[PDB]
Amino acid sequence: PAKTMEEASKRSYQFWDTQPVPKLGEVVNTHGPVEPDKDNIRQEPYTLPQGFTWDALDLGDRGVLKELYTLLNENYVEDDDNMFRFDYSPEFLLWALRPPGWLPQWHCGVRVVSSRKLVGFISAIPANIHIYDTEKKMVEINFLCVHKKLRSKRVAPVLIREITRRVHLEGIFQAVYTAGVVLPKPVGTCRYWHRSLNPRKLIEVKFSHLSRNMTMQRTMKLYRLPETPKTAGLRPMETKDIPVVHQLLTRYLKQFHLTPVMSQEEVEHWFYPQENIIDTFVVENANGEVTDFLSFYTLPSTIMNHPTHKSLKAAYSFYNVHTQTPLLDLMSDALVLAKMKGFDVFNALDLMENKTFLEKLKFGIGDGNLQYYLYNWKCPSMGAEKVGLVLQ
Amino acid sequence: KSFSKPR
Ligand SMILES: CCCCCCCCCCCCCC(=O)SCCNC(=O)CCNC(=O)[C@H](O)C(C)(C)COP(=O)(O)OP(=O)(O)OC[C@H]1O[C@@H](n2cnc3c(N)ncnc32)[C@H](O)[C@@H]1OP(=O)(O)O
Repeated sequence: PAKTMEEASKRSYQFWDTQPVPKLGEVVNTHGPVEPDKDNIRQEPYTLPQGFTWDALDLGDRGVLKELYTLLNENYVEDDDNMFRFDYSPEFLLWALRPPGWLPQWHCGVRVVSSRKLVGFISAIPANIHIYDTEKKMVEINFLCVHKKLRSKRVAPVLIREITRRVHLEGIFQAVYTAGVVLPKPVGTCRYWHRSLNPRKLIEVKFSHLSRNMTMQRTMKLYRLPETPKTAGLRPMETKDIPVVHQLLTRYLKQFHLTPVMSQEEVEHWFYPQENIIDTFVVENANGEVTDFLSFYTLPSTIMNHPTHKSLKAAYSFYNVHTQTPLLDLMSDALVLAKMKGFDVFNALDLMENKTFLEKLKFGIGDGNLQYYLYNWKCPSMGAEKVGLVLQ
Repeated sequence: KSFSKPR
């Protein structure tokens, strides 16, 4: 895997060269499908290596959900230095994998035939995507995971082909997805930034480090936050707010070039607060009108090989819409709220208008890129500030 | 999806 854009051009993509995506060296000045929709689709599942079988995971079965939780907890994405691993919770996985329109065959597992052990996964969920001047029904691909003992055995290309086949069967021919690695061909490159909330714990676990000309006492004072948010009328989102949150979001996202197009049911699903999964706060002004909202989702990570600190509680910026409160004030209150809720760090990407507040609110740039990709869609690349899509 | 540390 290549993490850098120039080091990826020294690479050969035996699998991705067979796929309908632009070549990494290609420069795109067209808008449309790489290849036409297929009007006949392979009916049989692709072949897995001997001893492994497909299994669609019913995540409404608590035991199966727990098997997925364990597969990801032990084998999903780690940082560069193998010190931290994502720790998606079971109830978070239910939120991310059963939005409106979810399909059981799109929760695509791989099991050992003998032991029944879950050793592979990939998922699709449906999403209407606005890309420049086109609105397309697509899927979002997420949670591609291969057990560590199954790695480097061409199992991931099979998972990609098999979910592609199952999506094609439902009449969808484009997808969107993100990754930390460079593949053919990013439609946009974003960067994670981090805002320390408990700088002490973060330095002790070597998530962060003390700056050269700074001390620990200075570091704690630098990152100190108000006890309570300052925006008048800020409160948790309630059911009565679902229409206005939908309206605010739809209007706000028109300015970007890669965005979701959410129904009101999708807005309920993605924003209605659920403890330890998703937080949404609206601004209800002195007239009783909701004029802004902030949101962030809960995604802890496992701290590997540490005798005392086992987990890092992280908040991830989701969608933040401002029409009367300045964005800078909204995000300051998000940090205060995340601090109040026990989070250790607040992460945000440099997409949408986030660059207007990252430096001012004392975020530090991260070392990991997040590349955005479209499958079977040719369009010009865009800068981070035009990406208006956040995936879990 | 991509695990980032402060650079
Ligand atoms: C119309 C509908 C379309 C739907 C499909 C749209 C496309 C969806 C695409 C998937 C969206 C995923 C979005 C997310 O969930 S991003 C999260 C990915 N998951 C992880 O990083 C978890 C930890 N790692 C693992 O579990 C394994 O290392 C994985 C599974 C990542 C690779 O397993 P393994 O280490 O055993 O690799 P291999 O030997 O089997 O195969 C190597 C081939 O696969 C290419 N590869 C490696 N990593 C990725 C990657 N992250 N996306 C796409 N391709 C990847 C690799 O460059 C090579 O291709 P090429 O270099 O030869 O070309």
